Amino acid sequence: PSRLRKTRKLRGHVSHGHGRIGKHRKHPGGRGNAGGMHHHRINFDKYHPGYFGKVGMRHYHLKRNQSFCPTVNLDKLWTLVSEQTRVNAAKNKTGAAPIIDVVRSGYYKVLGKGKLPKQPVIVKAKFFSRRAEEKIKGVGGACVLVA
Amino acid sequence: APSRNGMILKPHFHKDWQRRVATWFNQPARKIRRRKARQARARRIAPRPAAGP
Amino acid sequence: GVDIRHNKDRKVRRKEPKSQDIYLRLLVKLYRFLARRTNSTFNQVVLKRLFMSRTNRPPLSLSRMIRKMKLPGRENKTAVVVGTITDDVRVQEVPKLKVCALRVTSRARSRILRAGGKILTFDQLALDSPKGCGTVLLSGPRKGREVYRHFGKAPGTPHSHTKPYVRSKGRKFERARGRRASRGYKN
Amino acid sequence: KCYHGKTGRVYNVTQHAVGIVVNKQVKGKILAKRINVRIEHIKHSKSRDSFLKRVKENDQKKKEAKEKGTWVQLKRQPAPPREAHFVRTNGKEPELLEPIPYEFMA
Amino acid sequence: SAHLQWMVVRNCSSFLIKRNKQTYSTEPNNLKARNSFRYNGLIHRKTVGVEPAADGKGVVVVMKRRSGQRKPATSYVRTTINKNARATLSSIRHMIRKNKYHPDLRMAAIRRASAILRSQKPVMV
Amino acid sequence: NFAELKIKRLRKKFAQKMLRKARRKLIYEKAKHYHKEYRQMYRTEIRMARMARKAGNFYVPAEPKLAFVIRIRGINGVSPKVRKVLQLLRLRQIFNGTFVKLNKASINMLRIVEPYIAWGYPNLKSVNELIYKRGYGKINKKRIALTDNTLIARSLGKYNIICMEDLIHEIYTVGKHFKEANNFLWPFKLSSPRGGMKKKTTHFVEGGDAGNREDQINRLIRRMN
Amino acid sequence: AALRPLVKPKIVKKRTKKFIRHQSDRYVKIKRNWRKPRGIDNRVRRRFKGQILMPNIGYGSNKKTKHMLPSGFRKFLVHNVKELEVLLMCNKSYCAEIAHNVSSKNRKAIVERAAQLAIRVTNPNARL
RNA sequence: CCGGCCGUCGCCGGCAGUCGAGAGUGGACGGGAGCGGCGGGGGCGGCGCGCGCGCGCGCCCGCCCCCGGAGCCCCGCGGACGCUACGCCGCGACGAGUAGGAGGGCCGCUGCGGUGAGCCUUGAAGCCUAGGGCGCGGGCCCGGGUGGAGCCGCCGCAGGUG
RNA sequence: AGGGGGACGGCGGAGCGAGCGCACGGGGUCGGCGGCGACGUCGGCUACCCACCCGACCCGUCUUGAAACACGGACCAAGGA
Repeated sequence: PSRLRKTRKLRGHVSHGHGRIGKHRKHPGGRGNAGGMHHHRINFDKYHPGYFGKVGMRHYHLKRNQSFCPTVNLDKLWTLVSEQTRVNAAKNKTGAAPIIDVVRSGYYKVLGKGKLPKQPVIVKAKFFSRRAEEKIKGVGGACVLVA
Repeated sequence: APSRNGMILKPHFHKDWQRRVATWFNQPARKIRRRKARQARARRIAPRPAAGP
Repeated sequence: GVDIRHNKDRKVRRKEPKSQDIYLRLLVKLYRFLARRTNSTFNQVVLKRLFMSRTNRPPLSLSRMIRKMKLPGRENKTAVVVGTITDDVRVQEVPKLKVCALRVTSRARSRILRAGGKILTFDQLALDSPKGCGTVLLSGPRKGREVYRHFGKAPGTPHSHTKPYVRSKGRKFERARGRRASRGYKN
Repeated sequence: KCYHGKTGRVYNVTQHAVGIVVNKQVKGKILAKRINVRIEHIKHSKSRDSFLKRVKENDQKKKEAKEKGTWVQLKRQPAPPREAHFVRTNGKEPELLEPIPYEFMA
Repeated sequence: SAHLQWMVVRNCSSFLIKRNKQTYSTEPNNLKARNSFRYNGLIHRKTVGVEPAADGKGVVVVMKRRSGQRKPATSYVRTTINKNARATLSSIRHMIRKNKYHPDLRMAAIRRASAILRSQKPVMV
Repeated sequence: NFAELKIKRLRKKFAQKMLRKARRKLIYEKAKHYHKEYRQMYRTEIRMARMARKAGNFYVPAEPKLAFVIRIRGINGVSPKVRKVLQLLRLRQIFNGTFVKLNKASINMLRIVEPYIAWGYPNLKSVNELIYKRGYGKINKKRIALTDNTLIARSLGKYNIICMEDLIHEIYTVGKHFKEANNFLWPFKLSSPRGGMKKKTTHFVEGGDAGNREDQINRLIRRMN
Repeated sequence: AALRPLVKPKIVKKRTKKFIRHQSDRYVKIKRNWRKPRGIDNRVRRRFKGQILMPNIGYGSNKKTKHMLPSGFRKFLVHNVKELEVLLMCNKSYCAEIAHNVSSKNRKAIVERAAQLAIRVTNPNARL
């Protein structure tokens, strides 16, 4: 609404702010984010620690599909199957361990973070990580790859 | 003429960018039109499957 | 005319502050009476929080609640939250306890009732006990939101560790100069 | 030369030069700055040492109050106004004192 | 409940009228109109209204009944009263005091009924 | 039953009557003792004066412990040192007067605010009139009027200061609780003097009116009330 | 002796002798309505002595008698009978003011029924 | 400086009808059972007596009144104008202001969704007005004429709004 | 410690035995005091119309500085950011 703004209340006073000495001129100090190297040096280099220059390895075409490897930590691994499957530690047609197909659930690379339950499991994925498998094999599970 | 951020944006052709679209008030009318066209042709070729092949 | 200075006359910690929907407003109309007429500093603090804005009442994550209620000496006590309780998937162990919070998410409510605890709304709590009687009080972390990594010493100073505002994270965005002594200077 | 005379805590000790934390005055904030100084420019400051001595006497006096049961006054009541005392004048009647007439010594 | 359906209708203009720095409400089942809580007939389960009898003699006193759910068609019971002023006021004071209906309205009811009777009995004042 | 709770209520009420009578007895007796105290300590100085002068030597008193300080110059344009020193003495607007413990620290504190004050040695009548007539306590940061006595009793109970006469007694005979008993009193708000203020922007010894007087505050308070 | 108020206390206004606008008298493209002059040369804002006063919140009237008509009531504005009852019980400090827009055929009924209610009317006989 | 008044700020302010100007748990029995207390003053110093054992009066003692009322003449079953809790009340301290910031306007203009069994040819809007009054102000209400068909209050909503 | 004379907790190892008043220089005034005029005179800090006499530069804006011998402003309506 515009029945609440500042101006619809700052109507009487001679200028809506913007003082009377340095008046609200059109564009004092260049259009847009100009300067940068000449008189807004202070701001541009104490609020953006670097804006000028470049860093190498130009890469001429990055189809962002040869690097689509989303991940999931162990401490979030056990939430891909229902709670019921896990309910069975040794019971109701559940032997040593079930299998979780992380690619089937959408995640490729299984990272490692946090503390995983003491219950043997099988993980299927494309990419493991050193801790992500040291913990998995310490628990009593096993790791399996795909394409 | 900044104070905190450094983000720059496209919409400025000094000869106007106004002269391009605002009209999307079609949207409901266009939905009605396309839906009615599907009703029509699905009636015209009756027994053949809706989505065709 | 006295020589006092006036710039600190009015305390900005407002008294009857933003209170806009009738359920919370009515809770305030209830605990105001308790705050007036009961020496229980617990009610003072609870009412003082029923005013705060949501960015000042972050959601109490249930894993935090578990690992802060497990601590010794805190058995069979109602744990009270002024914010809200969002369940965690970092925790597998079914809960064990009894809460009292404004709003509780559906998943967390399912799991608490499965655990066999209870859910207490502030009216239930007040009628249960007119004051803090064996009640632990918590709060979700309030330095949690993102903008805190933006705040602080302005980045580009010699030893900030703050997050600037850039529109991606690519290699070409801010990492040019003032970042690597191969390009003029480093922070 | 900004730190010539200031005095502050010491926090690092190298071979033959110590670090020092001192308060530098700048525009209206006051900074707690840290520096290195070869030990030939520093020296102790009795300011704290006198306080430590009077601490020792305070604690000894407290112990002695424990022993005698009497609560003496602990340190540093500030300087009070003069007491009412008798000035004996046996010896003469006071000297008459009177202004010196002007004279010129160029 | 009695406070929920008060926080909902307190400034949502329903019978409310505000002008010349005053508030009044025109709902039936209401004693002295001004105050907008403890002085509704809609929001409370224990409400007593005092009306001038439509036939120009005595008052009519209506009470909400707890009997039956909130079905407005039959939840307000009406009792005519046509007596001398003193006996009429004694009867209303009875009906409230001895019933524990809503003690905090005894005198508001009494004053309104007496004002009704004054309004009715013909006079040059 | 009801007669018995009536008995207990009458017991409780008589308890307050009991207590109040004991209180008033104590107040009256302590006031009499303070009368005798002031008379003795006055006559003692006269006696010492006579005895020294007869001995043929000179008697010098102990120059006082208590002074009374009034601000006389305005609020506009003051220097910063004197600004904060007046803030510390907690005399702020024009024509405010407070009591002051005398010692080496306070003397030099008053010397740097030299021309803004008129200060001297109050006499016990000049303390009695001040506290009785324009003494307002400072309870809960909410100045109030010293009508009853329970106000003083409650706000100074820990120091055994329960009556008006005892409260004046510390201030005139500065005791080991004077600092709190005198933070208790609001600044005295004196009215502009009657008569005149012979030139006010000049030290007293210059024929003006500022600085040490040692007697004349006794004159000035009778007027500035 | 027609109608009396509940209490008729002496009212002491400071002055509502209308405030006028600085130079509402020289020209006529300026009207008497007040407007605080935000200027840098302006005598009235600058508060020179002997100048048109400004309004300051001190000039208010003590809240025990706001709107207290000098005849001894508070005003109130009425349209018809259904909105005249709302003053039955509270009829000793509030006088009806039938509005500019009623018509005779209803205004006579309003006045006559008010007289039954014993509520003094700020507008007794107006049209005929 | 003393007082009256408005407002702002403070009071963790008081109020679900102010258990203080230190006014001071209770519920039962048992035994043993009160010349009213709860063995703190020559403390000489927050805080220890003198209508005490005089309010009808309590299961046959209408009725532990369970309000034909505890006579709590410092009465939360229990409402005074009270409690439009965004309300009402009590105490104290202060009030300068361009640039600028903010809060509040039952201040204002036009249009919309609601709501006044609203007003209106027995006369709407506007216009004028040495007529009556309100508000500190923004402005508002009422009388008189003049005119000929429309307009306004309240909650929300929107703006090419002063 | 006894108990005569005596410091008495104690509230019983003694002191209520039951009201009325002044009051009151007592927690912000009341009279349980009276006088004059009323059908062409009374009332109207409002409430504005005219006239008087004691006391007081023309606004808006730059400016360190405005009444300025600095600049815009004849007057009214409507539009106007």
